[PDB]
Amino acid sequence: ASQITIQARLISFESNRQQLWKLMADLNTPLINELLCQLGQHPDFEKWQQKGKLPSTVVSQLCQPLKTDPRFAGQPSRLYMSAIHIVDYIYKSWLAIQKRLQQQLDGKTRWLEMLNSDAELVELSGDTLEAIRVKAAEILAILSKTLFDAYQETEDIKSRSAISYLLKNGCKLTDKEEDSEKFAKRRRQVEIQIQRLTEKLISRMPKGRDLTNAKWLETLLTATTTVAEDNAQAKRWQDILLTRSSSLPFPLVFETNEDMVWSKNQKGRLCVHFNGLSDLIFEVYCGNRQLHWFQRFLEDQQTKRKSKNQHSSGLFTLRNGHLVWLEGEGKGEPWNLHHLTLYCCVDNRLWTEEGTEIVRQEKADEITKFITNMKKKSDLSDTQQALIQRKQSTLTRINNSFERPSQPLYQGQSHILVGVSLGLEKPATVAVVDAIANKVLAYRSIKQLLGDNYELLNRQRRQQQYLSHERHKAQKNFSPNQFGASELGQHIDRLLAKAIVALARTYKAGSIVLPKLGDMREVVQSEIQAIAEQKFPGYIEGQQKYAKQYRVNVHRWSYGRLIQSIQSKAAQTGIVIEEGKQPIRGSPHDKAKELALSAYNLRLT
Amino acid sequence: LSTEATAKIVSEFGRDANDTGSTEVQVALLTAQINHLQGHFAEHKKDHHSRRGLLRMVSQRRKLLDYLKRKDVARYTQLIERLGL
Amino acid sequence: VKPWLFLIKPYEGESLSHFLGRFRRANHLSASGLGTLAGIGAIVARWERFHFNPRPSQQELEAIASVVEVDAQRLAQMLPPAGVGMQHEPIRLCGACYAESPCHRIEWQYKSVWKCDRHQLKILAKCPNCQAPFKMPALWEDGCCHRCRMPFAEMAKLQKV
RNA sequence: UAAUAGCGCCGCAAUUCAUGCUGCUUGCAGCCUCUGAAUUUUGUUAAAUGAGGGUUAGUUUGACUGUAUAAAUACAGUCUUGCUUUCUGACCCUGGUAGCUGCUCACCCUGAUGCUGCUGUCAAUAGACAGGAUAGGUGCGCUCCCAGCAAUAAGGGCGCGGAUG
Ligand SMILES: [Zn+2]
Ligand SMILES: [Zn+2]
Repeated sequence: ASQITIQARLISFESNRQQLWKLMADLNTPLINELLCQLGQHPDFEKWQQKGKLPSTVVSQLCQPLKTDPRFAGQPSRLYMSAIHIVDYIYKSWLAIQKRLQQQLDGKTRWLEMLNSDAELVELSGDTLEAIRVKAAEILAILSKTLFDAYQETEDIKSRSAISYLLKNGCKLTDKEEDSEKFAKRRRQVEIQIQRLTEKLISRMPKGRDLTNAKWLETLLTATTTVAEDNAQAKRWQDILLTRSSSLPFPLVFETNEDMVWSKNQKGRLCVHFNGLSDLIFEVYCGNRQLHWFQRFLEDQQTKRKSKNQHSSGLFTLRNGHLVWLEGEGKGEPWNLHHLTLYCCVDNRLWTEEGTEIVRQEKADEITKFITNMKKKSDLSDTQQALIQRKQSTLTRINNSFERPSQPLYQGQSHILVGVSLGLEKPATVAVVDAIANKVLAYRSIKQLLGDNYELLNRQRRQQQYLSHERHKAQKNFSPNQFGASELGQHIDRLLAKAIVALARTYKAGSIVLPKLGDMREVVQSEIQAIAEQKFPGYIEGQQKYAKQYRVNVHRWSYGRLIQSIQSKAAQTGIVIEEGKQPIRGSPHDKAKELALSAYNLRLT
Repeated sequence: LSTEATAKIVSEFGRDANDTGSTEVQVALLTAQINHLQGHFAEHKKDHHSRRGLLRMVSQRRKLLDYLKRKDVARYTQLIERLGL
Repeated sequence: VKPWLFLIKPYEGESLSHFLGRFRRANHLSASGLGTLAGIGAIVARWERFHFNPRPSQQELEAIASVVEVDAQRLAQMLPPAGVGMQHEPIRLCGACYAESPCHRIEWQYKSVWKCDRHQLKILAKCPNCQAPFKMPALWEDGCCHRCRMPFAEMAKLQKV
């Protein structure tokens, strides 16, 4: 999995774009809105929320009677498919971030029940804490998942108290019979995490997009002309009147690569037309850096044509493509203001012939497993047999190789690992360490990786404060000049990713190790709240202003973006990314060294 | 709101010679401003700095109407009929 | 001998704010001091101005009960009963009921109360002689308007019937 | 006249190290010459930072083939398209005319993450004219400090009218 998106503007006539804008902003986005609303009020909805899997076909079932509707009719089939796919993905996400949140809440409740002090454990067990300690050592002799299973499995007060004592230290036997206030703060922190997860689980339903803003305009008339009767209704009117009038239709996900048919203009320019809309021809305006992808698209489609469809589109360097509208600055009709943009998702691994072989092996394994899975059932539907036929068709067609560039992949020395330490102040720090002999081959810092570019790092912090102030000075004036250094941060993290992967290449690394951070901006919020609740007992504003800057620094600390960028570059290059635990205490260099060493140690089994 | 308009609306919602600030007059002023602003909001859909003002005027008029309703329902009804709210 | 405080017996229908103010003035305490003694922090200083954004909890009232030595149910009997809406501002007073007993009634702060049921008088929201809004009930060192020094019991004959 | 003091950032030093340099003694010895790392430690006659607003389908970072090259990388050949961003420059400006509309002010006091702060000329009014990014303070900025204003933070005071459930 090394999917990356390239983009290109699409240029055509004013009418060719009026057709698309009318056909999406007026018929496709309303279809997505109605599909979302219907998905919400479906009777099985609360069942889906219990799982993370919305059923495979439900969204299409609510769409089949919707295609013939008076206000949703007059669309290509592969665009009803776009709407179905968008809504299905929205609710495939929304049922996976609420199921895992519920799992976290359940686990945190179990841990809150787990947590007892030394005195509390003594009074519950009815024995001296020394017996608790001895039995806890005994049970540690007989990871944490096993202990939680043991606790949830037994009903004895003594054994369960032993589990509690063990997991209080984290499968450790610490004999420092002190710091009861520390336990009080820890229990307070766990309770705050419980409260925050509960506050999260009451989430808004997927909104959808209202381009017409009919509700806004109607509510303005209701609020001005009439008078509300209670506060709870005037508040709803106010909330509606302040909502954001979105003005961009949903994209068009074309999950089939061939739905975009490519051609060469009489001027040599590349051109696209999509399945269902062939009278609409769009001319590709890319940049030369992205030219080879589009030329590969045209060459691959022509190569499939010239073999009488003996070649499997499915090894195409194109996987799918969104067809979005950007936002333009100025005035005029929307088709003349917003720039149509094609976002093609390409499997970079397929560019080389050698990587194409890897992709071929992956697909030929997964799809023959699919064939075996369908061959056990005896239902033998007709379209099910059509699917079975297509699977063997892809099997047969996959062994016909297109002519692609050749690069002998990347032979990686398994010993030499790369450990990356992230931090609030040192965004990254890399240690190239050989595992056979623990001596680090090399160290680099945030000034070494950003060489000649290190000035950016300071300029990121110098102005992200400045912009943070400028926004504040413009909000009170209600000017739209709210700017932020998100692009600068993204550029800096991309530079770091390139530097780290280049360093791994130079020393012939066999892996890259990144820490598993977990919920990092939440644990610090909980800890700061717990500390401020004693530092400020009854003053909530004081509990908030306490460690404000530290918390906002954590929240804007983009560990996830940096990890994703490094993962993208390593996958593009072939470095096998692993994971480890960042040591809690230590210098960044030692942190990275021990991180990579631990990753190597755990990998061995 | 223009001074001439305020004087005219005070006189035309007047209860006597000197009643500026009577709940009827305050509701009349707020209603006049909101009625002028609704067209501006039909046209300029980006002027949020006026959106906050509109919300404030709506809430002020709502409070005034509730107060006058609790005090004197008769005056409340005749007022809400005069303004057609 | 046993640890003690200048205990005050609560009135009938007195406010939590006014009762805490009388408790403080009879103990020469401060809102921060009373909160620290009770163990709930500056929450007390909030209650003196009726900001019950997070309704006074059972724990936050048991902790007070430990200090002022008044039963927790008797404490809840000066907050509005569950579901009843009160206005934290303006502070309202009936002159006759103050002349009868020098306290501030929580029932005066209800959204639904405009008349004294045992006096048939429209209760006062501001001083009837100088139009000065009344302070927080806990801040009533004595029964007089701060700006005009008019006794609270006097205002009974200025407030309308 | 004032910007004291604090905080952050750069540099300049000084020290100790190596991820450096040297040496083979190949993991040890020294050294701080470069490169860096960690402190503290000053703001030099200065080093480096540097935040008033804008303007290019801008340039470069590109693909394939072959050679040397293990490879990077270089060279040679063929092709080239304008996407979205980050800098560095250069240049322009410090806006006008119309409308529609929001907020804030009886009058005080304190004073906010409040506003303002450039050069010259004419005034020395409160404003024009020319210029102009060096633009109050410290090497550079701040929500910090100075100066003026402060109704448009918040709080308190407080006059007369209307309302006063
Ligand atoms: Zn009474
Ligand atoms: Zn008075």
